[PDB]
Amino acid sequence: RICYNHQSTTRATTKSCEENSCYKKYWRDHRGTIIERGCGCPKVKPGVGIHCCQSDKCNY
Repeated sequence: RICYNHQSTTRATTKSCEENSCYKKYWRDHRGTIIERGCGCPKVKPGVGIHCCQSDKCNY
């Protein structure tokens, strides 16, 4: 699988992973949202939002 692995406000990077799934984590606190991404589809803890998706470079 090929997937995005840049967080918020960082140069667009991709990695490869073995997983079939890939994800975007997202949360916000101050005057901007912290988005982070990776491969697979793990469960996260409340307040910290998520979405996972099942196709290469979906997780922008």
